[PDB]
Amino acid sequence: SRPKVFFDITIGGSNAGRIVMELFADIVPKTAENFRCLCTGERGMGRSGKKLHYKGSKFHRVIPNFMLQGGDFTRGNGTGGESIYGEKFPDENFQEKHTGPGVLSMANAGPNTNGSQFFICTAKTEWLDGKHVVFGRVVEGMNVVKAVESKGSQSGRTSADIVISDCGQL
Ligand SMILES: [Cl-]
Repeated sequence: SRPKVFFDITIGGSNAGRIVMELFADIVPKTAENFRCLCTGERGMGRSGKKLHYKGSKFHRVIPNFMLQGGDFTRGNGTGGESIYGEKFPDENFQEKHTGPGVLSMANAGPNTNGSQFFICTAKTEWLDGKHVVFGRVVEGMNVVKAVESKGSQSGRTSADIVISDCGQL
């Protein structure tokens, strides 16, 4: 009874595969619900007047041996995004930790500023523990994550556009 959601990814417009994620609704239900709803689009419109939906959004930064950073569906550059609760929402808890590749964690701009931006880790990032809320994990498609990672760079700039071409709940 953890929900599962997915991204179908394109690289330069072409399918790269599917990433399937399990969400820790048992541990961080409010955070999991935000992410689940951003996958389905079911809540409609955000504060921005744009759809609360990851579909069509790009990864703004992809950093080899660190993580993929995405979820800015209003600007695609790491300065936008919003949650189903409004512009920001509180840090629910820090129970789950950044233990390795496949960890799903919320990006933020300090305490209690969760929106829609998220991280998919490609390494163990323990220094983020207690600062970023971990709310799930990749359960299928780490090879897709690796393919995306290879289009990244140290600055995070991608050599081809990395887009969530479709998403939803399974
Ligand atoms: Cl905590």
